[PDB]
Amino acid sequence: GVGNASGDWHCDSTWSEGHVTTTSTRTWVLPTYNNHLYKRLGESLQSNTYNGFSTPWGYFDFNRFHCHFSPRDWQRLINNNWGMRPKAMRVKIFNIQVKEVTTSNGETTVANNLTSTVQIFADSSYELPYVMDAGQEGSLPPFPNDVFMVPQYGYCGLVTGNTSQQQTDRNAFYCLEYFPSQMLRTGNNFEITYSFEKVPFHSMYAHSQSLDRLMNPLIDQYLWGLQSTTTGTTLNAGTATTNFTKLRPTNFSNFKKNWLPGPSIKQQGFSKTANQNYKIPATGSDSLIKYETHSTLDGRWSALTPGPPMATAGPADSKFSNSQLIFAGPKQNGNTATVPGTLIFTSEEELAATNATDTDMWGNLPGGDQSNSNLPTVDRLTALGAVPGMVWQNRDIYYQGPIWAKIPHTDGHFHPSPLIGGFGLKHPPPQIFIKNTPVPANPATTFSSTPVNSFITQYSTGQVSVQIDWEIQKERSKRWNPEVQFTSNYGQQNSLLWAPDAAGKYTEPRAIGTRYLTHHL
Amino acid sequence: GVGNASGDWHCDSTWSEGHVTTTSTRTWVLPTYNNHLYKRLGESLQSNTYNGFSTPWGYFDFNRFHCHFSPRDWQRLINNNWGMRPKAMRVKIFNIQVKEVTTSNGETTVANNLTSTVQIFADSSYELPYVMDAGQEGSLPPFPNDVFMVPQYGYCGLVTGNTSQQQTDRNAFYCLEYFPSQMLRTGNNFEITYSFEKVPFHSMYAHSQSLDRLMNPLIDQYLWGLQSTTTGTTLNAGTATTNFTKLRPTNFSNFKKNWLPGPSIKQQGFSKTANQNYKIPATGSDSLIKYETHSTLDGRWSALTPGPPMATAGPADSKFSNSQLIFAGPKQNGNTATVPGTLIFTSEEELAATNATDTDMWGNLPGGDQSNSNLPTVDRLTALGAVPGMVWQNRDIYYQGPIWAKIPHTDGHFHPSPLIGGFGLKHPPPQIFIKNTPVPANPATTFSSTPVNSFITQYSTGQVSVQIDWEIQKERSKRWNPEVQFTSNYGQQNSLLWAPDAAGKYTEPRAIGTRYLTHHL
Amino acid sequence: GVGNASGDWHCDSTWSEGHVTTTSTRTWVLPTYNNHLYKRLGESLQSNTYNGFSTPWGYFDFNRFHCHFSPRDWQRLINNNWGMRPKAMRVKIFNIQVKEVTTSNGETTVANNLTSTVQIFADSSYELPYVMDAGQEGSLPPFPNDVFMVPQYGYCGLVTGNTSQQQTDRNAFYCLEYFPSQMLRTGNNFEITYSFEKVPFHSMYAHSQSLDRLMNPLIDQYLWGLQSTTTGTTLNAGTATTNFTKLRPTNFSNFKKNWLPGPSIKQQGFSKTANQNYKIPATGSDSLIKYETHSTLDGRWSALTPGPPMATAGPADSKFSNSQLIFAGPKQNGNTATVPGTLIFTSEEELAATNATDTDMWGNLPGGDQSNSNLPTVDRLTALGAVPGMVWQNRDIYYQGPIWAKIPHTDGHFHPSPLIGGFGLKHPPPQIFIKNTPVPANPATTFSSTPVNSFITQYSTGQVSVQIDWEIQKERSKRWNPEVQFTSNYGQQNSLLWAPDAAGKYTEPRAIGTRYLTHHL
Ligand SMILES: [Mg+2]
Ligand SMILES: [Mg+2]
Ligand SMILES: [Mg+2]
Ligand SMILES: [Mg+2]
Ligand SMILES: [Mg+2]
Ligand SMILES: [Mg+2]
Repeated sequence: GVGNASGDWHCDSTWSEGHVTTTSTRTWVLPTYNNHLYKRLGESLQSNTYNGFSTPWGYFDFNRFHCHFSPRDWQRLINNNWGMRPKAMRVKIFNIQVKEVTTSNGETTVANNLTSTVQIFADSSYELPYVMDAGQEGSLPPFPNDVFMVPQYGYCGLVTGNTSQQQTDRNAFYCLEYFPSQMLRTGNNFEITYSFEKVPFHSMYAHSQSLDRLMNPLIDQYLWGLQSTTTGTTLNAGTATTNFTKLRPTNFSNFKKNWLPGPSIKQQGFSKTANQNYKIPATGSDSLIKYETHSTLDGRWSALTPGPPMATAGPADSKFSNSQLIFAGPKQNGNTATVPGTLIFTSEEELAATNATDTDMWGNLPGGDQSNSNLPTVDRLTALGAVPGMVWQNRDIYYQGPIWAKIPHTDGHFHPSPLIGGFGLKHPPPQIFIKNTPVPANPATTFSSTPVNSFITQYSTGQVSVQIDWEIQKERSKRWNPEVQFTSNYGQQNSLLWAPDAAGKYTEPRAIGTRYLTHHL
Repeated sequence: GVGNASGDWHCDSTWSEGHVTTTSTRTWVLPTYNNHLYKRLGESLQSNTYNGFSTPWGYFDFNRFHCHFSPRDWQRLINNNWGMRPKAMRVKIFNIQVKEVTTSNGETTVANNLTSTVQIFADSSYELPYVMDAGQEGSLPPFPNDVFMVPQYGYCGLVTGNTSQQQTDRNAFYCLEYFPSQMLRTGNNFEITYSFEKVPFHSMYAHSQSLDRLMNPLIDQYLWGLQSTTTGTTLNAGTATTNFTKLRPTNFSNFKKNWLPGPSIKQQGFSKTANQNYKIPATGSDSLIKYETHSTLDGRWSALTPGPPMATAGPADSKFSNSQLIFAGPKQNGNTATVPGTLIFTSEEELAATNATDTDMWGNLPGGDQSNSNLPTVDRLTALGAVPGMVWQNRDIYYQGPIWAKIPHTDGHFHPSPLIGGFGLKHPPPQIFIKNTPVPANPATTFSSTPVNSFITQYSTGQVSVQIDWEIQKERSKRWNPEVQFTSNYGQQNSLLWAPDAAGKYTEPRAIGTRYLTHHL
Repeated sequence: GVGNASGDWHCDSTWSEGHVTTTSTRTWVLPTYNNHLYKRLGESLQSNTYNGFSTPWGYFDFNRFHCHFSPRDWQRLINNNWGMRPKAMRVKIFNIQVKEVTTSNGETTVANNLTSTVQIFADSSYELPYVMDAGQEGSLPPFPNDVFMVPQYGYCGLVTGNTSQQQTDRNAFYCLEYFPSQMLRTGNNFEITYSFEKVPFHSMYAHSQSLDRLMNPLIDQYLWGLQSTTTGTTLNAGTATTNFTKLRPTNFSNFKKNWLPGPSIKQQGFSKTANQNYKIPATGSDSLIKYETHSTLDGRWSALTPGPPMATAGPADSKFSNSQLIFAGPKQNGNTATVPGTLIFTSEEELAATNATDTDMWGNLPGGDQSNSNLPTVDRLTALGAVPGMVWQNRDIYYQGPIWAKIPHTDGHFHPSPLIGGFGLKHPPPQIFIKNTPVPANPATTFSSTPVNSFITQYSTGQVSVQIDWEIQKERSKRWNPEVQFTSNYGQQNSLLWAPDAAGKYTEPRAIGTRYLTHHL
């Protein structure tokens, strides 16, 4: 009822053998969006052209690791386990409070509206465009004490061509009121359980072996290969002779191998040092999107980012590329920056053990056929798809990164591991929608068929609990020497990091991946 | 109670074999009508003369197809089925909220009145004048997100003569408080179930055969007929001779037939092009009602419209008549128009397969008896009632048209299919009345027998759910070639049709009938 | 629910054989602390340097005897029992009322917020820094009619060095939202039971025997000892001779004894008479902390106070030291005083029966080896730790003093009896935290990922009950003559002491220990 709480606060984590359960509770605030309306969106902006609808609904997003793990819990996870994956999820929305806002001569006053409801439903059949996996804001804040605003639900429709936002007969419009939903007054609560499909464990380890060094460095191969086609050390000089050799130690680059580095697409490398880059504007015919690796879908350019899993530059190197995820640093509050130091660069350098380098190339190959009179040019293999015998590691997941992505509803897909990182799921955690039910204001006393457009101003607030059961696999290495471990090593600090400062503001100072432990190939 | 919702939101449609259930929930707002009073209505206006009462009650109207079907659901229905009819209905009124309005120096303020009630009863015995089947506004809005105002209940009484509104001893007055009703506070809800009597399936198909072409075009008839009464090709010329002939192919117009086109009454045809019509004023002795086909009841004229089912002009033709239903187009907000393009014209052209044409005539017949010296005039059969051997198709139902009508309580009726379209029912879905119970304002401290006339200003709001079970009959044609199908074919549109626009306004762009599929005779 | 009390008032004490149960109910008021935030604390102040966090949480403190005993009950306890210890505890928090505060042009107005909650949890696993045992304010007021403010929870972190407040990687941050907590609306209550570990009985008696007088004063010892090394009464004079003697009566100071006075550390003695002390400033290089006995931890000075149990000066003597607990007298409202008469001095003079004197020394010992030509200096034993054969009594507990302390979580500890007095417990009564759940104010209608920082002003209030079962051991003395008893002996008083005065203010006029009864060694 009114004077009885419909749920309690729960924010712990229980570790067991092969399992860990996270529990997170936060307070949310839901305003009335679009003034209770559905607005048709759309704008012709060349490669940025889009169309769709903004809805009056809000939705819950739990798609970031820091929503579920405290920094210390993340450390417990990554320093001791080789793998992890989500198993189950339970969500609760309770302690609903609908507030009525009234304006007067001076300030505005808020009051409880005990009879008003909010509507809530989970799109458990995936009938609505899924947007919880687009690397966007709106997830539960990392800090348990923070109160967040429920994000407004909106979706994009089919864009035809690369110049007009105009919709065709294929474009769909989805009305969310057209779905069944629970109506909740201040005493009611909402709950939903979900199970994850079996997904592979994320690999929480860096490789301690290189793909091109899997042989016994003490033994020769029983395989032979061409060593040279002339005597000497000079090109186009010496005596022509087919010099063959048994492949033996210290000539590892020429050993016959069973496996190849995974697929790759060359990205453009930029320096964190301004004057080290070519001057390329943000807009115009020569905008940056042009000089950045990009895919073309229906004439529209889409920057390749982060792109396929590739080895990148170290997080502290002077260079970076679109293959690297960049987060706002602890002192970054705006939405633009000219100083890279205010941002947090992630890195996939551990991938150099099996994956090709993002700003380099997969390799080289002949530009033609050689002969005693023709030396072919050495062509660059800047892009290469799946070839039999290739192996690769997916990119890493981050503490402040996404957890899952919905695998697109298509006939074909190659290695459905979301490129921003995480778990590709056919049936991901369902989107949960919430909306403040409209309450008509004082009506006219004469009938009118015109739809009511006068409403009492309201907003709701409540709590949301999310519990995730995770399956983990402990590292079982036989390595003798100490491993690398994520450790607090900031030294002397005026204000303890990973903690609210003197003013009470909580910020995340660094990006934490999951690859400290190692594993051989 | 107060802090517990008395119902949930439900707006889906479940399709099965031979059945489809629609569920629709909307938010309503009920003001206090007539200031809690019953007012005797009446006005002497010649053929428009009327009398009756306006009541302080409101009522629920679910009598339009778009209240139950989304446009896509309507398409699923009409492209795949030959017939449909309502089977059952369930209505729920819940989440009642009574608001108290108070005025001050500045703006007015609204507040919840937790102890106030609303009264609700269904006229399940049909003791009150039925008005839910008069093609009037007040039904649930087509769009699930729209909030509507509950229409005020009023009824007409017996009009005597064609000049005075004066009532006679036969006139009835109905007091709705004189009925038992449920009283509901914020925690209470109201429910009612209803079953439809067996009614014929509406025919959702156009005929692919003509009534005058039901013969084998390759065979002669064994019947003979008079071919001419003279030799030659000129009238009143040649040699008198009774020329008889066996009725054979390519003389189909003279074949002996078993059936005739249905009854018909000639309507007047008007052009959508202004200068193509005769100038006829709206009022005066020469008003339009005079030149339009009209019936006369007790001296009062009543335009024949839509009138008996007849073949009309195509919806895009330059002409129309009173036989065609006209709806306001998507950009029509006013109540008058001089440009037909802002309106939506429906058509019954598919009826030309069995029904006579509305602006033409049923046929021709002799003005007298012919002889060797007298050629009778060719009289026109502009009106003709039921004749043995006639067959006809009823007019079509529309997405935005009415569903049922109450068959008048009379001794006789011919083919009780409502002329505006739909299902004629003896016992239609009952009218559900709702009213805000009056709450007396501060009384005098001295007794007075005078009826209280000071009330606290109030209004209520809540939700209403309507579920209809429909029986459908799938088309089972042996036709080889593709059928006509209702399809989204608007091409490129700045704003997707059948969807809210950029400002959030939802409008219906076209009228959708149910006759795309075909059936032979 | 709302109109039903969630608990009753209970403030009695039930005495039985070997047991007494105290029950105390008080009304509390909880404001919003830190504006719902966690603030990182810290300040470089040499030996006063500290760092930590203030939390938005409040907590309940029951750690003072006068919270549970009325003065008369304390008298019943101390005049009849030799020992007492806590056995069990039960706490209830009920009749929660959340108030919403609104400001206007004139005065501010308060209103009930029936849907708001408060969060409550007990740190039953001791995962949070324990601060209920630091001799600090915030406990239930001694007077049953007094309404108190719930103290704000804050904790100190590790201080490194003695000059900077800077935190290191070892510093911990604890988020209390990270714990599971009960959420309570106006109808809910919170309860918790606790059992005390077996602890020794506090000794509520003074010794009627001296440690150096445990022999039969009528009998000689069969042990001999050196009486002198010369003839006569003058030092360095007479005839050298080893004079031995059987140890007999009236030479008790030289009797061989089995036990020694307990450990001790010399404290500095100051006069209550200003001009009798040396002039030492509060701050500077020559501050008082310098001339007061102090321990040094990581370079920081910490005054030895109260320090190890030692015999002090009588409570009315002209001198005192840091070994004595000082409370504010009945007329002391400020936080500073120059007149000792406004303060209440406690005393541990009864400890002179077995413990060394605080401002004196444990004893004396030779500064070297003596001979016929060298008389060693008489060195002072100002500090001495545990030596085999030592015995001592702990300091006394007071009516207005602390009950328990948490024994530090360490590998080693010597005699874990808290120095301020009371019971040392490994698992003390758990800290109970309470906080007003934040209620977001009117939000923007456009989504923002920024954490909400606009809240409705609130505060809560309710009742708290605390019941403690105490185990007591009756004195069973064979003493013939009357014992000393704590008695009301204030004589004629304009306003009865231990009672509210004419203005209604309640104050405690004296400190009451527990040592009136006696016991032999
Ligand atoms: Mg987040
Ligand atoms: Mg698909
Ligand atoms: Mg409608
Ligand atoms: Mg009748
Ligand atoms: Mg106290
Ligand atoms: Mg410890």
